[PDB]
Amino acid sequence: VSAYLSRPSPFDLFIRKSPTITCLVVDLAPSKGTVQLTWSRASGKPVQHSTRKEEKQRNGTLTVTSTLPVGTRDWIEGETYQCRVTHPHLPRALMRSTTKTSGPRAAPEVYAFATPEWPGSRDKRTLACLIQNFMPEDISVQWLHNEVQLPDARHSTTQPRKTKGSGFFVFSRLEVTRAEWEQKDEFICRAVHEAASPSQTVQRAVSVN
Amino acid sequence: VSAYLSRPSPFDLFIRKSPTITCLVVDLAPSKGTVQLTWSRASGKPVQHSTRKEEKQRNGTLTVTSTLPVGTRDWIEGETYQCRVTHPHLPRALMRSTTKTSGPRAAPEVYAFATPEWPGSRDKRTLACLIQNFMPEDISVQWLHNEVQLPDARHSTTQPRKTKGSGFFVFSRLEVTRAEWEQKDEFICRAVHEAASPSQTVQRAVSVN
Ligand SMILES: *[C@@H]1O[C@H](CO)[C@@H](O[C@@H]2O[C@H](CO)[C@@H](O[C@@H]3O[C@H](CO[C@H]4O[C@H](CO)[C@@H](O)[C@H](O)[C@@H]4O)[C@@H](O)[C@H](O[C@H]4O[C@H](CO)[C@@H](O)[C@H](O)[C@@H]4O)[C@@H]3O)[C@H](O)[C@H]2NC(C)=O)[C@H](O)[C@H]1NC(C)=O
Repeated sequence: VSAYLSRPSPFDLFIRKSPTITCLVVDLAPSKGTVQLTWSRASGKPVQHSTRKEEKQRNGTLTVTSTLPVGTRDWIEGETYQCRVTHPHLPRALMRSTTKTSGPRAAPEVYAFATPEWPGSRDKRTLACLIQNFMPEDISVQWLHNEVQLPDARHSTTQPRKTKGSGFFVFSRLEVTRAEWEQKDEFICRAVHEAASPSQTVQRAVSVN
Repeated sequence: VSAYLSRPSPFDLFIRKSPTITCLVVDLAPSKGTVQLTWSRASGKPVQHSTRKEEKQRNGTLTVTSTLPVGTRDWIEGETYQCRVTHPHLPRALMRSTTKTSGPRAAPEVYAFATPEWPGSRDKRTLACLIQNFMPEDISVQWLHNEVQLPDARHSTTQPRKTKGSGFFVFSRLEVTRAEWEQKDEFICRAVHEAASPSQTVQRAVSVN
């Protein structure tokens, strides 16, 4: 049995301003309807109501996820949140905690590129975005077309990796359609990161032609 | 304790024609004793001598790997190699096997890009390479300068992620210096892959300019 606790996404924390964290306990093969999941704050102040979601996955094991909304100011000023997991056949209850990452800050460089045409793909292009030299590693990426955000399912972002320096990079990939670039040939890759000043966004336009 | 058996790198398999497979055992509680990694072939034929290697990691974990050279024809013609792990305090002996993945094939698309100058730091640029729409996921990516291959640690390549199509993609980042592009302003990203005819190889250059 293993447990994971995430931090809020920069997007939710800075753009939507409704940050949440998620406690994920995995690999709970056997059943005894009572995998207790308890939230609290390191300061002792009260936590909000959380949602619960337990799903049998077809690898023989059970997954349970609980999401807790947190205060925007509370998280930025450095509160630490904690998820204690009590299982029925537990030896000891398992504790996980989360807080904003410490260390130096550094704004991401953003660069946006369009691929050329490949044989057998006249009506689509791939756009890629390189976002690099940021710290800490938490970052969201959003793509915009017609001054609106495209659904997130439409792009994929790689996991943060260390650069040869002390900063991190991710790449983001987004396939687009002729209908889109012809209607408006400008796509914006926008990084959301706390060190980006002000407004926590740095962004870059690219066009297909 | 968790064990992993990797397939040979395409580079080693198709270009150098000396493929190897690696049994990776990660032991998170280093007990006294000797972990045993023992190799065999499903056919029962002889296996070559292997290299064993151990290192206590910074976070207390023991890491044992064993690397076994394999025949090129044997691998290509679908031989199955098996790694048997024996821990001192093992309940059961762990087993892992690996074999050629034989689903559908599709060549990779390669696209190479160079960032413009970031204000201030002009003694460096970042080169990126997108390799996409390939299957299966097995791929070797390398960078070249003066028709000569640079050291692996110079680049960072992401893990095969699924495209929206059926294929996989990977990004690769290489920072270069101004000394390098002034010596010769041409860097090649080369992808080695099972399905990249005519020579298992496709590559694309890019210039800093
Ligand atoms: C039985 O089958 C189940 C699912 O059916 C498998 O469950 C998965 O198990 C893995 C590994 O335990 C889980 O992966 C973990 O995800 C964590 C974060 O969530 C991910 O997904 C959310 C999307 O909502 C993203 O926000 C986030 O970025 C992640 O993509 C990670 O934090 C964990 O990573 C940590 O440990 C890994 C090592 O595993 C490090 O490399 C990481 O850097 C980090 O330290 C981890 O990746 C996965 O979430 C589970 N799936 C689901 C659907 O919940 C069982 O593993 C499987 N059991 C067996 C034995 O095969």
